Amino acid sequence: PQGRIFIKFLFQELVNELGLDELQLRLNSSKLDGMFPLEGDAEHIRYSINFFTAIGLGLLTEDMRSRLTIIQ
Amino acid sequence: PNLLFSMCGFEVRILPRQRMEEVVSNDEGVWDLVDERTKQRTAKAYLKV
Repeated sequence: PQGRIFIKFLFQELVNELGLDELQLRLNSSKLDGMFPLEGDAEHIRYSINFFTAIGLGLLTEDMRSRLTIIQ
Repeated sequence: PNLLFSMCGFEVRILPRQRMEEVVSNDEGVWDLVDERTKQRTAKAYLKV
């Protein structure tokens, strides 16, 4: 829950520079997995994507949202 | 490109980050103006005395 907050901040800063669009790029080339599986853990996709409703950015969580709709 | 002014003792310059066109992290003489709604740093402000 520490680490939860630590990374939480880290995005509420880096966001406030890149502005969530340039970051759309940087992510789209990033292939961040332990953060973002597309390949499993629909539960952990509720935890991920939910958690980025909690941070509030949640606009780079989209494709994974589609995946939520896809597994079912 | 610039805008200038001075108040209190401060000499402020304002660069909109648009027309900066070459960007960098700067030391702490830079305030970063943040759009009220969107929340970005769209202009760097510089100080002097």
